[PDB]
Amino acid sequence: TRKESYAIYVYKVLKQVHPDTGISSKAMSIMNSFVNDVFERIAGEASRLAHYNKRSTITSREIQTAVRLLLPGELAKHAVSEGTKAVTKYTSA
Amino acid sequence: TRKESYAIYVYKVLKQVHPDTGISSKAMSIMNSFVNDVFERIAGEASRLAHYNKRSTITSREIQTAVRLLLPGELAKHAVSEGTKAVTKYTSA
Amino acid sequence: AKAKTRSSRAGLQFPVGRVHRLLRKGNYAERVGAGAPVYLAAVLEYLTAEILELAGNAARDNKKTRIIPRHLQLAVRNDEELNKLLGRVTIAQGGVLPNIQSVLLPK
Amino acid sequence: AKAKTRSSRAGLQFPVGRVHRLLRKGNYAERVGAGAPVYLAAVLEYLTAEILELAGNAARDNKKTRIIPRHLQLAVRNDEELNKLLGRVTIAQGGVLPNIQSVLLPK
Amino acid sequence: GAKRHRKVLRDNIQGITKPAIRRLARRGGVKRISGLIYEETRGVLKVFLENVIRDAVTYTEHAKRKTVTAMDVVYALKRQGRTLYGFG
Amino acid sequence: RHRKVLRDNIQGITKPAIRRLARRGGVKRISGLIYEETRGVLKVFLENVIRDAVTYTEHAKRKTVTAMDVVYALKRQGRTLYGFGG
Amino acid sequence: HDPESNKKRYLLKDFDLEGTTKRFEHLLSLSGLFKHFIESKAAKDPKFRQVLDVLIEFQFRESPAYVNGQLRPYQIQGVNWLVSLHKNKIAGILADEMGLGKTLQTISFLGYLRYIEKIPGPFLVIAPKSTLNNWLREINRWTPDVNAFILQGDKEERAELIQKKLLGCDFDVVIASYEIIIREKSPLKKINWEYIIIDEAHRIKNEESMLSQVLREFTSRNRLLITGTPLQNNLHELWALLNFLLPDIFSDAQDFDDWFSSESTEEDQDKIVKQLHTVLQPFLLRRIKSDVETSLLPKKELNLYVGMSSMQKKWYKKILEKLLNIMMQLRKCCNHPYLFDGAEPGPPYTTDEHLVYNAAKLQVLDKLLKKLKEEGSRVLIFSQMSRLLDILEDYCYFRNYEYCRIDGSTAHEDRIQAIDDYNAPDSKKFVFLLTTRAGGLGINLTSADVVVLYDSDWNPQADLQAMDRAHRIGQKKQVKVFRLVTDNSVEEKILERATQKLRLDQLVIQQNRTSLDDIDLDELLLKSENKTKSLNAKYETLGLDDLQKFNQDSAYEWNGQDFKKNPTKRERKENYSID
Amino acid sequence: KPHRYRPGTVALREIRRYQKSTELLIRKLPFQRLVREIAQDFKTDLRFQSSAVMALQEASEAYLVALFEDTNLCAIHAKRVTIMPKDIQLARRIRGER
Amino acid sequence: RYRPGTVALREIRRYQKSTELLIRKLPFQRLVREIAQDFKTDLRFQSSAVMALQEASEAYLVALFEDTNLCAIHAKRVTIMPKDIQLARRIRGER
DNA sequence: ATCGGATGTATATATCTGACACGTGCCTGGAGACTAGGGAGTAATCCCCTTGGCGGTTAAAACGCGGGGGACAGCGCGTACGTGCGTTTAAGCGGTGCTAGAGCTGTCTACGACCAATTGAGCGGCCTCGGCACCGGGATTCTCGA
DNA sequence: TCGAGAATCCCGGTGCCGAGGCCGCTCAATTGGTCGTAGACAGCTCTAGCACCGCTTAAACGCACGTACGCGCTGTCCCCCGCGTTTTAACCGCCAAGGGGATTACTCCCTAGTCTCCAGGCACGTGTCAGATATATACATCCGAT
Ligand SMILES: Nc1ncnc2c1ncn2[C@@H]1O[C@H](COP(=O)(O)OP(=O)(O)O)[C@@H](O)[C@H]1O
Ligand SMILES: [Mg+2]
Repeated sequence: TRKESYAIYVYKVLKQVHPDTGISSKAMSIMNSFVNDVFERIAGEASRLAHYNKRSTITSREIQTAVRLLLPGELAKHAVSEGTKAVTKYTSA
Repeated sequence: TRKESYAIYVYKVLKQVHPDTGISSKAMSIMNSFVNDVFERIAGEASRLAHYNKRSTITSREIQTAVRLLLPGELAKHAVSEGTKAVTKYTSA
Repeated sequence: AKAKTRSSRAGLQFPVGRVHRLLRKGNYAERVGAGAPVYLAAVLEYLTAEILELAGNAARDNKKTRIIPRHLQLAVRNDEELNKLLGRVTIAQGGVLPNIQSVLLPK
Repeated sequence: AKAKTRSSRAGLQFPVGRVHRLLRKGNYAERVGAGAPVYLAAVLEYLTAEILELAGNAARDNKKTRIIPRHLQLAVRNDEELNKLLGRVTIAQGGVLPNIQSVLLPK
Repeated sequence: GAKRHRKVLRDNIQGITKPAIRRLARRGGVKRISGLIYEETRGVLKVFLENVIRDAVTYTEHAKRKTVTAMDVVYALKRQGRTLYGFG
Repeated sequence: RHRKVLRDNIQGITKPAIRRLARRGGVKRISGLIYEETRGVLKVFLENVIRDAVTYTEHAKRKTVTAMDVVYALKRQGRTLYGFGG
Repeated sequence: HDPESNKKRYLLKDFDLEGTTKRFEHLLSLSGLFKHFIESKAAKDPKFRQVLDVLIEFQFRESPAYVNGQLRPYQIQGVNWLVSLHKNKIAGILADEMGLGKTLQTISFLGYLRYIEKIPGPFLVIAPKSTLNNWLREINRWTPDVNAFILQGDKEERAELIQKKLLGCDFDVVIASYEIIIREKSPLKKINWEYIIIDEAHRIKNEESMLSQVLREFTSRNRLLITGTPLQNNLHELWALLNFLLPDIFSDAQDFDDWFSSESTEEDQDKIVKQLHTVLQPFLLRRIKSDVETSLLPKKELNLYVGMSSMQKKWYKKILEKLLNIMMQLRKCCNHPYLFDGAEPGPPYTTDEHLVYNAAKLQVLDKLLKKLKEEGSRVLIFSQMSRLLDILEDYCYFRNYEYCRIDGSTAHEDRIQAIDDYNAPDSKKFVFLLTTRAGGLGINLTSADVVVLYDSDWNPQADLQAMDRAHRIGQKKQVKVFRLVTDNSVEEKILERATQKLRLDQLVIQQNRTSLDDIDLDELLLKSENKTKSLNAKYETLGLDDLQKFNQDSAYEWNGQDFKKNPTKRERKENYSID
Repeated sequence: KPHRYRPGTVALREIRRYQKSTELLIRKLPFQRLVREIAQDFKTDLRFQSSAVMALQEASEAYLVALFEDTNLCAIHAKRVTIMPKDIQLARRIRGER
Repeated sequence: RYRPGTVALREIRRYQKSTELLIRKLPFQRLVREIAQDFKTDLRFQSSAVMALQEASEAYLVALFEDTNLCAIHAKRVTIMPKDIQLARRIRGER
């Protein structure tokens, strides 16, 4: 009966952004649906993008191009920067 | 080199529904893109439908449901009739 | 052991083997059934014939033999079902349906 | 040796391994890279941090200390680009931004 | 007597009472409402409901069930392009 | 390339062309302030589609914008185009 | 005494072994089997075990002087029993028959509590709404010098009473209805409640009723239950009553079940019944209805085993094979086929004899009604579905008799007007249609003499109440119950289950108070009565362990059942010419 | 003569109080009956979950609120303040439904 | 001399019957490759790319003008004005 | 109403150019073993559904009425468009050259897939105690007739 | 024009319920090792995109003038809103019994995938003709002024 969800991760992000602020169950479910929806959008865009170029791997470059295509304007660049940051850190250890 | 296309089959259908007319090259390109678009929509809907139900295979049942779910009104029932006709004729051979 | 195409067995005109390959290599599912390509090819053939007969009728109404994108646009837009199916689609070198609002006409 | 989660390795809060599994099982491509889950998890974390901060500010404005769907709706619809991202979405138990046309107001 | 012919049970669409449409219009932000709005609103609501429920029933019938779930309605709405957050 | 970048090309979408588009759209009488609005909306639409097409072509490590790139951009924007491949 | 002074005693401005020790001391004077429950809930609840480890006679012969008028001797013994129960730190339920008089006994007990040991309240009385007024009168009539109020009305009236008298403590009795008790618990949760009295304790049967939980949230120094019939259908409801009455003792449902019911011992019989009689004797008091009254003559209950009609058989078999989503549909078909949509032949509709012969039960019903019309009686059909009751009303019109219908949708003033006009002196009112579970208990159909249960209920208590609607104190001529049953059908199953429930009730509770085409109706009646005697002789000698078997022989079968039951080319556009 | 509010000053108060709350403005039971009636015309003998009806109600109410916003815009565009069926039809036709 | 409105209707009937493009090719190509330089330097365009852009653009403009005409008619006029375009775009969801 | 123009609208003829037919080959779809795992079927089970009916509360909804203000029609007018003429001016095509820059072919290597054990992380069940909802009550503010 | 009057808001108090710590388990992530095979780089080729550049010539532009349409103002109904009964339907709480769908666990079988060959089907490159322009050309067919 185990059901995976992004509840604890959303809670951790909230408690590192607003250290003293809770969240109701309905708001948590809305946040989980939002995360799932955005994940599906980006993954689908990257999948189609890789299919266009006759590739078989979804790599970080496809994810960057997809997030650049979807997220509007000034919201994209920050996200893009964040992504690159993580990858660099991840490839240092 | 050797770009695949649907021209030959569309022409074979045309010379059985209107066996005197012709078709221009631009019209052939439009028909080819239309066939590709409809194929992609039906296949994507079927894949998502199979993913919802935890199945790992695409069968005639998912294709039938996707057809009933994308085409409007009478087109859906006519397409379903044609598909079941073809499947029952195929399995008996 | 003579080879018979699956299209011949199913009595269709569209290719079943090509549709099977496109389904398999398109990353739609882990496995693909046997009747799925047949059913999908039959549906595609039906839709193509349905649109293409209306296009031919429109071509004949304009005293023409070969159909051009204008006839396809007329056939799609005049028919309610296909106009709903291709609602968000623009057709190259098409046009518009002849339609003038009645208020604009002279009295 | 000693285990280290890829999330902590990349300094993230979202699960990199779970994202990798959902990416392989979702039938998106035959293969997935090694940095794709990291990049996607970082992007998701950034977006959720943005929306959560806006919602927390909105909730604080109402003198309340829990986030409720009203605050999420109010935070999303008040940011133009976050609202472009979620233009076609409806938030259950959300509402409508206070908006009265100036023509309707008393003279 | 002939009372075995109970009643029409007038109509369920008339259950969407005029005050309900007025409240929805107020939330939309309108000041005055013509008397003929209450029929057009019921018509458009019924059309939208049929469109959504057809897809929901198709989804729940493919799954070989007999109980329409919240997830089925969510899938139907997403298919129509009206993504709904808060139900899974 | 380096082709002596120009200006006022939005004025190249001239008044008679907008009038012809309006006549095809079924418009009988046209106000005189409508041309600037038409130019503005045209510029916005072109900017969006071209931005998406340029992103698609940059991802492929190319320098030439192809018709398929424009078709993909339009499809992503919900404006499917038939007749240029795909 | 004084309002302000009384505020110190009523309002609660602030493991209770203190009275528990004495309770157990007196209770263990009986058989040690009583401690069994305790010796269970000492392992589960060690903190309450601290009592088991360590371990006035007031006859009140004559009627109380303070009460007005004389008091009947059996009610005298009732109040004696109540006083004895009080002076033991225990509580019991009173289960006298309806019409024998219980409110008088309770108010005399309250007069005792106020005048002999001097505790003027507080007292809470919970009663059905229709009964509420019928309290104040007696409170004002038998012991006038006591104040009480009904605590009823809309939000404004109730809130005004709460602020004015309840919190003001200008009261002794706060008689209030069930829904009001649920509505305002917070203002009523702090009175410290010397006693709580629940008339018609049938409502407090389900342990998880909202009313049940609300009452368990109260604080009372002692409780009491008034009910006409405990143990209506099952046993577990009796345990629920006892648990509410004494929560420190009957605290484990599974104990009471497994010890007696949930696992029936391989013992034959006649031991566990003595166990139960010993257990319940100190707690439950009951008297036979016919004990001290005489007059009313016993009821001549009868069965009519009607067959079934051709259309009725066709429809019933149609139902058996598989828009219809319950077994109760079968009950509809054996009741009257016209309830289904389409049974009526022809979209023009008539009211001639074309329906009497189409229904099996109504044929015999018509024959009996005619025989009584040229015999001079009055009937009280108690069908269970208002829709069939409507069909029967249309029948009554066709045959040209006089209606009187009181369903569950009949307004209160219409209810009382119908009761008055029918109960009036000589009048043209032959039949009185009424649905079995309607009117509560304040209906007084004493004028008529013949009752026809058109259908049978799941629990026989409802049918007993229907019978008491005409067999109460008053009507003194004859009573004739004429329940109709369709043989070879699910009605047999329902009748069997009802009979087994009634027999279980007779065994458990009714043994303590001992020490305390036309069918030629004559031959049909003879064979039906013979079959009734057959079932009685069959099932009277059955065992207690079998009484709870609930054989549940499926009626879905009944005869042998396996439990298994072009393209059209579209419209096309005509002309495609641009011109 | 009891005080009386001028026509249109209670409409504004209703506007600004219903546009601040979040609750559903349609009664639950009538909507549930309507949903069941519509559904039983597609395939007989369906049953719903409470959550399905709730989600469907949220979606429909959001749809109607958006439609009424566009209707108000259409009415104001025509130098009016009263919304009329012409406006609903124009909004729906522009929006793409019909 | 004709009266105002006759020639407008003749042009309406003329341009709803033809299928070609109503914008000159060089002006549109110059506009496209001026806009595109805001996103990447030294970009080359195939002819087919500019042709697809032009056809999509003209289809969009015609579809917008139909809604503008309907809005102006709804407001009891026959002349389309900028507020009609703004209302159509706002209702359709673009603004 | 009738007549004088301007404009589509049929009608015949020449073109060409785009569609149709025909020859090659290569690559992909079909035939035939072999296999294993996905899915169909069986069976507990159990929690929640079904229908028919009852009792009571309490807001919401329905109906009636008065009266204000808003829509709708009509009139006047005065700009702002449409229509027709001359005159340039910029598109559209043919022609030319240059070369970046897509597109195809070979190698190999670094990187993802697969597999076996292991273990921490995440999910389910449970308890409780603060945050938010509800209810006076008191003050504030906007409204509407003077 | 100010003085009631009504509605809203902001404070206290309950009180109750659900969010948020806390504990057990089990099962996906992680680590380590082996193994193909995408794709990345290097190389070669030939193709079309960039850049002018002249001719032509057809549309764009500026200009006049003269209707007619958009806008503003005025009257007049009429219809919708605000307010006051009062009636009913939603909404709980109940009763009575089924049985019926949805959800875990096992079992196994048959239908996919994976190979290995090997011939036809289809895509590319050609070489023809007839269907649709383009001009003219005469005909019929609205529009507008008397
Ligand atoms: N002096 C009296 N002694 C005993 N009973 C009396 C006396 N006076 C009246 N009664 C009866 O006591 C009855 C109370 O019983 P009832 O009202 O049926 O309720 P319940 O059945 O719950 O006791 C009344 O009907 C009334 O007729
Ligand atoms: Mg009584």
